[PDB]
Amino acid sequence: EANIETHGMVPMNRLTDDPRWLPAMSERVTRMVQRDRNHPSVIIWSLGNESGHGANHDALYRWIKSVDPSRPVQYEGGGADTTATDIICPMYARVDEDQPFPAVPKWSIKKWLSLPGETRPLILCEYAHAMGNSLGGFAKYWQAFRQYPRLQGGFVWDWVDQSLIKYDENGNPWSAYGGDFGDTPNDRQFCMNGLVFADRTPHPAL
Amino acid sequence: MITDSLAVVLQRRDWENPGVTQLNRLAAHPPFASWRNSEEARTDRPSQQLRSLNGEWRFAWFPAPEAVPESWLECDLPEADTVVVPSNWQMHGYDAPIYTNVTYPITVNPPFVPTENPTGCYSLTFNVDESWLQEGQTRIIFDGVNSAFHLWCNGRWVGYGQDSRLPSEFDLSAFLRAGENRLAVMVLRWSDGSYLEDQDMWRMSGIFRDVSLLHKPTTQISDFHVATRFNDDFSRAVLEAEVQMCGELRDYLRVTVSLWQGETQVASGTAPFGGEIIDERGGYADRVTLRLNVENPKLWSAEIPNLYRAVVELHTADGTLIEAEACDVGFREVRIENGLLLLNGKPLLIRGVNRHEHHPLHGQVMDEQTMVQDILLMKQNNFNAVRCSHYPNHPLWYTLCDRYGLYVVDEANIETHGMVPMNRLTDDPRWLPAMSERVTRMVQRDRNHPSVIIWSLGNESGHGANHDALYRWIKSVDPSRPVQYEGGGADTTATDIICPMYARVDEDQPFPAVPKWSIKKWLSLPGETRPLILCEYAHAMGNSLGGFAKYWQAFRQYPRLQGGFVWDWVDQSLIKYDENGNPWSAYGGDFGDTPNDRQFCMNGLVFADRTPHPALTEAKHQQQFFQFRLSGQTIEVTSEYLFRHSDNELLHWMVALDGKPLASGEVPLDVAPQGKQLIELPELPQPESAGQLWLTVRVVQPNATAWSEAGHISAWQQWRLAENLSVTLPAIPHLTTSEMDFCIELGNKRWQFNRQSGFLSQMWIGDKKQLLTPLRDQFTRAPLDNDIGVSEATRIDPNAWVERWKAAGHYQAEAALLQCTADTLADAVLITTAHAWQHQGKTLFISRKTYRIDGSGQMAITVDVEVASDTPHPARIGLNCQLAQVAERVNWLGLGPQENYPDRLTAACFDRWDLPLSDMYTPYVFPSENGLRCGTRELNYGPHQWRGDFQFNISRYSQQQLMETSHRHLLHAEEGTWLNIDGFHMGIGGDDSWSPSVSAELQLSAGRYHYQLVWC
Amino acid sequence: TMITDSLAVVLQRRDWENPGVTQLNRLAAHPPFASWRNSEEARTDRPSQQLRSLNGEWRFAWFPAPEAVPESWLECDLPEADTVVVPSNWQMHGYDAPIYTNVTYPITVNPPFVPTENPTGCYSLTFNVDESWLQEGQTRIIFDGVNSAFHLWCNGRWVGYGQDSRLPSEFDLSAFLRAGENRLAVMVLRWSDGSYLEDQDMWRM
Ligand SMILES: [Mg+2]
Ligand SMILES: [Mg+2]
Ligand SMILES: [Mg+2]
Ligand SMILES: [Mg+2]
Ligand code: NA
Ligand code: NA
Ligand code: NA
Ligand code: NA
Repeated sequence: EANIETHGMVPMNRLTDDPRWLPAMSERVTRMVQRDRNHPSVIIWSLGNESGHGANHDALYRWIKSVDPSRPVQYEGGGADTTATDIICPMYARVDEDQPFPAVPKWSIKKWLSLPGETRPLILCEYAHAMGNSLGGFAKYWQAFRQYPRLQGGFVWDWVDQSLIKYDENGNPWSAYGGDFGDTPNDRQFCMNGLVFADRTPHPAL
Repeated sequence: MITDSLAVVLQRRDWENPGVTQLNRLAAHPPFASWRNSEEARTDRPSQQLRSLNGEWRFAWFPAPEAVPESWLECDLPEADTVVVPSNWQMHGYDAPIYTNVTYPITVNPPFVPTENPTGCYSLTFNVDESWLQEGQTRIIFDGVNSAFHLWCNGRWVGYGQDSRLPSEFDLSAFLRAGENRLAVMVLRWSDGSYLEDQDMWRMSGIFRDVSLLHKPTTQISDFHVATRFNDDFSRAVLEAEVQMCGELRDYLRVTVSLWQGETQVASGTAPFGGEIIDERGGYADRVTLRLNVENPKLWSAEIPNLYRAVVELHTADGTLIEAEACDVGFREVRIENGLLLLNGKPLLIRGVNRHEHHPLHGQVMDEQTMVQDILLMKQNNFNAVRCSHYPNHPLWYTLCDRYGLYVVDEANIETHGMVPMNRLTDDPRWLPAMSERVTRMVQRDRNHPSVIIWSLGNESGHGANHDALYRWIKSVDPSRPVQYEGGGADTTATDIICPMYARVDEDQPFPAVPKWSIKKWLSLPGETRPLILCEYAHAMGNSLGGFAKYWQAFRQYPRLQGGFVWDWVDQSLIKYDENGNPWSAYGGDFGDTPNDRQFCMNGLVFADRTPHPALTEAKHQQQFFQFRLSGQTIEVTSEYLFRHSDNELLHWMVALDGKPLASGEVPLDVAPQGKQLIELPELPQPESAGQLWLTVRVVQPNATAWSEAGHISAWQQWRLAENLSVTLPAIPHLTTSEMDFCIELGNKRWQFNRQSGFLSQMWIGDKKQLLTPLRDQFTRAPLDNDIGVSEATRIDPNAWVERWKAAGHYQAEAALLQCTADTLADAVLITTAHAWQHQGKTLFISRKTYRIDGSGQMAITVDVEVASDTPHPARIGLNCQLAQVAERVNWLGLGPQENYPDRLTAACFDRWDLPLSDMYTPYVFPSENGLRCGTRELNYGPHQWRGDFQFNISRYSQQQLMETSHRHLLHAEEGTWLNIDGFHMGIGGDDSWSPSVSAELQLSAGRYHYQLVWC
Repeated sequence: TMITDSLAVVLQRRDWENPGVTQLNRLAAHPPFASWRNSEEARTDRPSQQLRSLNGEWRFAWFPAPEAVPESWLECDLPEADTVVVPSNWQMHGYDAPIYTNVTYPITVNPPFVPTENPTGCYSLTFNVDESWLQEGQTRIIFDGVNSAFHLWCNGRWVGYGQDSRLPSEFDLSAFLRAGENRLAVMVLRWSDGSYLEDQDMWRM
């Protein structure tokens, strides 16, 4: 994945639809492709994460397809099925229930496969958010994956908790999350979504 | 202060860095004027907020940027001169302009440029009103600077900027003071951007476009796009207006968009700011989209350029106007459907031409008067489209094309022709930012102009991944126009249109990696579905445009061949002055310029001062919008117009025996677009006198238009009607023979045949001689530019026609007499001669002639010529003599009135023509063979008459002098008048000027030739 | 030549608040290279003597803003600089707090400007170069990752600038190095215009 994410813009594509930011985005994509194109383990290029959909994304998708046609390109931006992706790659789309949001609906993956004119494979870039005591309904995803040929799986969110170690007055270490360092406005325990603890001890959901 | 100094500013060498293409430059936008009154914006009055800085500036030239003294930043140098801006400093003698075609004018080592980098220092001292500095924002706009510059205001460094053909704008609000202000501009001739500006043109520099100051309010319109959508039959249209604002959002702000058709408002819309939901994060708060419904809109096209006026008002809820902008709106839809380029649902036929911005006196500075003259001439010669040759043009050009009706191809300023392998930069991701700037800024500037129908990604830069990226970017941002690009074989993935350069009609050109198929074959290659429009064809170098009619036959026959753009409109010649002060036209190398490409800068259909070449009439004839068919005695007229009825058209017809007119008439034209009208001629006369009858028709526009005067002839055609072969029939000339001459008398005429040479050496009328040079065979012509055909000045070609002719010895062949015999018939004298032209013992041609002098004084000449099959086919077969007389007028019965060649005679008409002797010479800047008239049955010079079926030219310059003289101003008239009469003449070619291009059937490849001439 | 290497000149053009300038004097990207002078060593992937790791002990000093850095840092190590291990995040040594934010940017949103209170980390390393390296060929320094933008000095001379935090930045040091002892100075800025493209849901260090 290229190092591009503009989640905090309003709208999300304010920078990625602006030609003045095209040089910086292009550097971030082209330098990654130049560095990593010889590795056999790399099977898919990704254009970034949560930056809306802008013309810069279409330009960089076409650039990658021109320079390295041996790997498909994916991108979850404005709706996960735009012209800048070879793979429908929704984030947290549910198995059977639709989530109609304006301009970027999250269809159920089964329904998504058969929308008129849609022929691409579907691989979820993020699913089964593993926050704390979680991963309920995982078996439904995997039943769906095995039943449908064009549902080719997904990537769980995510591997390891992002907790940091602090020490008490006795010097006993303890795991800290957002806000425990006095940090400017924070998002508390949402930094811990892992299947394993920060020291790589498994959670039960694993 | 230390960081504003030259030592610091120049240290980073921003002009040798592809990563830095500008510093502190504002975003691109459509043209703004910042009207504070809605009526003024609607009527397009001059705005008081837009102030022109054009005028007198101070200028100083330096050999390198390091040579500039630090005092220039605070006060004007004593040695600075005063010059007019805009201008190129090469047109003032500070350093030489350079004409190079492909090879870069500097050593190829990107991104570095030579240390000897000529530098132009411009300074202007001006005054600013206090109201401008009290509120709002003041920006300076440089429409064009070649090729990179640094900007200082009042001694403080402002910004940098690179691209030479697009505007650069900088915010001056924090730098200006009340009263007197000084700007300092340091302009560099070479930069890393020069590597992307390798176009085939004169290389100049300076502030060559307008400079202005614009004042805007703090809360302002920053951008607006207009888009039009239609229903199936174009009865309903929706005008899509998206407006963007800068400043502070307030709830009381509103945007009004009103559409005006001349004087009446046809639609209007008002809304507060805040767009539709875009994504998970919401929508644009600082944008508003206005939708306007238009009933039965008038559609824009080149034939009928209907325009609306759109006014965008930023105002408060109470009704107080803050700022207004405006643009011309044309309702038209361009799309490719099923392999055809359609405009408003109809397939286009492109009658285009490539046009550089060039003025012989001011170089590359463009003005409104020259642009208007160019547009008028193009429309008067049946062109309906123009290709901006390899860079964006002056902003007024698109407005004029909108108003007068021309389709425009807008090209980004990218050309890397001089790289090896030509895509070295365009396949490199490090150059992607600079190319992207050059494309995206042009699209942002020009996307609202209805005349722009196609985007182009540049010219001759190979094919790289950067091209694919930018193609996709344009398709994403502006899907209303197709994108084309020729580089890398003309049919790559970065083009919607197959756009080859100089592809031939029927002959393939198989180059290894980028073959040039014939266009007909190209259309049907497996898997190919796109339309084909040639971006360059029919190279118009000098005496050229042979074979043009073949291109236009192909265009009309094949639906997916939708036309092309001729190369090119105007010669790129510059004016120099001799020691007497007489101006003359100069081309490459005439300024001492570093390696140059000589006369290849002159490929125009018109001279640099906009005087037409003869090829322009051939172009006008082949491109005409009415086509004619004759099936006795009915003329069928077919309109090639797509949208307009023939309401300003009158058909004149005439029948002549020699002209000598016999009958004529007038019929109004009433034909629908792509329709047909049958015109029944009245009973045509049937004279019993011998001769060929000719029917000529012409379409005349009786009413003046915005681009033409009353009586303009737009189309014509001619046919042969009926022939009556002459079946009728007509003192004894005295022959005196001496060992040196055969001499014949008849009354007061005498002919002298030199027995040693075997040629007619002298003719007498009374006691006055008629010849300065004997009458002899001629097999050569002064080589045309197509004959020389050597693109680069250093790349010699042994396959060029002139090289083959030289190597075979055609220009040095010596005539050897084989026979010279005289006999006295019952009523005539018969002279028989034979000659052989030989080169190092090889016989090239053999000529056998009979001269028959009868009792009526006429000399009948019969010529039979044999050409060796292994020699290159000769340029001409004919006769040549220098006449003693110099007469004032030339009168002939044949094709005319203009110069025409066997390759280029479809526009000439058979009639009786009379012209001054000066009109019989076409003054091409590089002298060559010129002024031929084909299909001639009779020629009248002063006392003489020649009759037969021949081609002739007649002038004061011999073929040898034209061959040996490199500039037209160095030609000197000879003592008498040179006459060439040819039985046969080779074609001129013109598909390109760097390879042989004369089709096989216009070559003199027959083994034997015969022609007959009567001299009375 | 010295005036243009100074902090005043180098920092005057605020390259970290400019989306048009993402690097200065940075070399082209390429797949990983080791420059083996023996084919067997390359085949068996032995350590190469031409690739030298500078990881270890560096001198570090924290500043609240880039303007607060004294000009003496460019020629000699500051008395108040500590010794830290590299690679490392300076938030894991107590110099300033790490910030965890999911969506909302950690700075005020106004692309491309960043706050004037821009925490700055000054790294310096004193090292030695073999004469054979400086006799021929080309010597480059490779920064696998720097968060989030930095200016580079070698022996008091300004070398270059780089932004993207997750990809390597390489600079040619052939013209800047001398025989024997050499000093590198790296000024690392926490926020830059590139931070606007790095709004991932993770700890900001
Ligand atoms: Mg530059
Ligand atoms: Mg070229
Ligand atoms: Mg920057
Ligand atoms: Mg996110
Ligand atoms: Na499956
Ligand atoms: Na999270
Ligand atoms: Na056609
Ligand atoms: Na040319």
